[PDB]
Amino acid sequence: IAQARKLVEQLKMEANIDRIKVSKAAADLMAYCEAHAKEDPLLTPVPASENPFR
Amino acid sequence: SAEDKAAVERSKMIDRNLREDGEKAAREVKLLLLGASGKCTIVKQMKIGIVETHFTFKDLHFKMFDVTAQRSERKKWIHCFEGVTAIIFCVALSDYDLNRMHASMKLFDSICNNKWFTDTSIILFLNKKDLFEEKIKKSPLTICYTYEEAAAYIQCQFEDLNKRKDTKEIYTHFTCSTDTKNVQFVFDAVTDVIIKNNLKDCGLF
Amino acid sequence: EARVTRIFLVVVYSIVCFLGILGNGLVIIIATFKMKKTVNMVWFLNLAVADFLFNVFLPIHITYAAMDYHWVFGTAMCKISNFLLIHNMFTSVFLLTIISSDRCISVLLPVWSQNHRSVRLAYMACMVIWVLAFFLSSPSLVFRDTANLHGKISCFNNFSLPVGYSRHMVVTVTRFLCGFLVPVLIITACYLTIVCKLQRNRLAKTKKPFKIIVTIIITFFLCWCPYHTLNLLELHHTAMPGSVFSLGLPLATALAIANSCMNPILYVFMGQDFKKFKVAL
Amino acid sequence: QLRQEAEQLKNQIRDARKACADATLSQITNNIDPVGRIQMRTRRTLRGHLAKIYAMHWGTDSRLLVSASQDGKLIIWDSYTTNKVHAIPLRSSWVMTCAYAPSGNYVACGGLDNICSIYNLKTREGNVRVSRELAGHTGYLSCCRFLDDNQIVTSSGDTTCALWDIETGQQTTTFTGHTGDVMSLSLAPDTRLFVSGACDASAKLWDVREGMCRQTFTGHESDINAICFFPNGNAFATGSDDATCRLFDLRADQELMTYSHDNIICGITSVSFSKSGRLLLAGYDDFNCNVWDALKADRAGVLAGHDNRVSCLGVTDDGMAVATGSWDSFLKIWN
Amino acid sequence: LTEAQRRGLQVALEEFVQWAFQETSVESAVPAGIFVRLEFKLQQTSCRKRDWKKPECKVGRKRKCLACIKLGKVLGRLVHCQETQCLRVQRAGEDPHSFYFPGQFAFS
Repeated sequence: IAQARKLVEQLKMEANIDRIKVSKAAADLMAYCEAHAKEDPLLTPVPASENPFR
Repeated sequence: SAEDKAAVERSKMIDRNLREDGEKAAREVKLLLLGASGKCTIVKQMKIGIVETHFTFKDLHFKMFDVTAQRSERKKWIHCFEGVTAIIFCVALSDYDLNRMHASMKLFDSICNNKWFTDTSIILFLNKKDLFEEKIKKSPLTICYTYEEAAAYIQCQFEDLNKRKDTKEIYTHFTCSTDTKNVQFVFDAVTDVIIKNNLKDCGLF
Repeated sequence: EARVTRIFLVVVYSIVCFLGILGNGLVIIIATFKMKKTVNMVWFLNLAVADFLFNVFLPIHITYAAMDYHWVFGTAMCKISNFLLIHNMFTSVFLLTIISSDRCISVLLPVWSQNHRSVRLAYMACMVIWVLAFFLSSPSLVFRDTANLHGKISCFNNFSLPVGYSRHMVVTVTRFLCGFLVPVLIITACYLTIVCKLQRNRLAKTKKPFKIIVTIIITFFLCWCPYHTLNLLELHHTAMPGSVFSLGLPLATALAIANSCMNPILYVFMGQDFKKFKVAL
Repeated sequence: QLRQEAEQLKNQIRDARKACADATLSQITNNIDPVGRIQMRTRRTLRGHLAKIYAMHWGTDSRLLVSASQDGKLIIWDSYTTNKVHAIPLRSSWVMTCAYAPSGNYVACGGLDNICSIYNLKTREGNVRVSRELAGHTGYLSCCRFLDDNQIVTSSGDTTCALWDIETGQQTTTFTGHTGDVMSLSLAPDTRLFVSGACDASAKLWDVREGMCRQTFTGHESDINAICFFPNGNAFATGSDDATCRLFDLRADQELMTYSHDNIICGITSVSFSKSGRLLLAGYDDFNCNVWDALKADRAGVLAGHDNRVSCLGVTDDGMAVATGSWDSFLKIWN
Repeated sequence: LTEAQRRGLQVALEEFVQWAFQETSVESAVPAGIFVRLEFKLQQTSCRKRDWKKPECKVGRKRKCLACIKLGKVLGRLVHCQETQCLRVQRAGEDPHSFYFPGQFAFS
């Protein structure tokens, strides 16, 4: 019964997490991607002059 | 080209060492021990994580990998044993009166039908023959499902679980008290497997 | 008609020539890059490169034959081209023999083959094979002299119009022996031993190795018997008539050069590497 | 009693999660510019392994990388010039994980021997020597990641994650909340939190210092194989054997978007993110890997250069290139 | 010999000027019954090609022509009045097997 009590306590502890709406998190990831979009060689191609793999 | 000369030379010597190590490793024959009897005390009692055992018979260096200590899911680490030359599966004839025999049959069927062992040979060891010799005299084989007929019937049922009869061959042996017959059987099986691999490499078939 | 046989035969000369050239190029390309490194890799690579050199030096003789045997390319060009052709063909024969012997040892002696097979040994065997072929092909570069004979200059073997001589008996005989007799005997013995081992304990299920062995032996004999026996028969050329030496000898050349193109079909293209390559394509 | 209360609390959690959702990532990112076709070529290949490659890890300087193979080799390559910087033999050839220290002074390995081996690279004599051996896990170590020169985090097949002090060699913290074999590990950029997915189709987030789980996600219907934190650190992507990969948010505590296609039936072995996280790299079992648009669930591209299944892949810290290893004994660098 | 060459010369003399020639004397002779390689000088006569049918005609060109003659063929017929043009046929031999150099019909 110890395992069941521990699982119940863990689930009760996890039930008390203050969450936020999906829209705000989506906006945060969108803003991060937009901000760091210009520093992604995979997304934006890099000229071969500065490319270490040439 | 002042600092790259030393870096390139290091790569060449490391590559040479890698080639030597690969050539040395390709000279070894590998066996994977399985069972439900899992420890395979019959083959681990010779005079010589997972357990690695080395032994030389007739100028052949056999490596044996025993995986009893791996009690987790089998499907998440069995794919690491693609390159094993053969699989030694141990099953006890004396466990028929203990479900245990059914578990052994299920394990053998799961191992033999695995996609990773399509062309991997399996050597089946029917251990504890001596105890089963008189254990049958007190309890019949009907509970699980002369010693000769019962042993042959168990062996043929174990061989029936195979589905890829054309891509692999199963070797069935009755474990004896002496250790001079199991070594010979294993050597013959691995010699046959080596012949198969050499013929496949040569491209004849 | 001017020459029906020559016109009919130069076509197949050219056809087998570029067929073998393309096959050797393909097998070299696949073996060098997209295949692992083993003893069989060394054997196949060296055989392929030898056959490729043979088939790239073949067109010179093909064009020489295409112009009614008129060696107009030079006065000493056949002193090297024929030597290189002989070296390549004898190297191919020696590697076929050593491949058959290696297969026989690997089948009959699994433990020894597992314990005593390394790339260094294969490289040493290849090097000594090339060295042995060089010594036997050395007389070729010293025994080509061009004669006119009222126009249509052609180069022959014997001498110019107590050294630098062979009596036509210590050269023709030895290339016959070491080029046909020992190789076919070794190959036949090895393959018959392999077949007996396979059939003794029913090792094989499909009849692929039997067909491969029988076709290898048949093609080797058919390709290397007529040319060698005609070269040996050249000693008593004053007794036999000139019709055979004028007709069968080009046919013997065609049969001999067919083997250099048929070897990749029988040896490498039946392996798993070619199956993987064709699956990827 | 206890079971009924647990079921009621789980139902309440599910209801709260459903009520907290007001929209989905698909509609919010409907008006964004599509990525298009991300076509990468193999700018560099490394061929020094004679067995299957099971693990790889990019260096902090994005110039040296490490690879683990079943032949018993841990090879450190110079990515720029294909130079083999180092080769470490392993006591056990069965290795399925490897880690590279952020300082670059140490390397890690582990496998079926349920022992984590830490080797010192920057030695006075220049020869790599074993610096630490950790043996406290019942099952095989599936993944290991470095935090610093002193602490490491490992996960094993006995449903247990551990935090090891390399100087002492003992288990400072233990996590035993998973009911299945943990298969992947990934740490937050600040090395304070880490998510781990197990074979019971659940991914749990753990605190390095506190030592207890806070959030658990059971979106997948199959055993999780790969996990990777988002570059932001408030989200992570999990790839499993159900031919689909999902993205979860710590703050949202639930699903955001899933990436799957009809033609994909094989499982997923490795998952990684780029610098901005706009596109995701997913290695599959169908002999090639895919690049997905993380914000639109669209296949941006396909990289197909491996003769066998892709086992591991990693993106450099500066995002200059990606490295993919496979069972065909070759590792390729795509850019 | 000379009779055969002269007989063959007259036949080819009708083709080769609207007039013909007739044999007057012999300058050179000779080598076997298959090829003679004879040469002689000719001169314009009174009778022409139409009258060349009968030798009995009324019979100043210093030609001194050379015309190799083959019997048995028509392979060799010198026309200039270079020497190399006859060496290709000035053999009178047999099957080329007689002039055999070991190695022509081979790559060895």
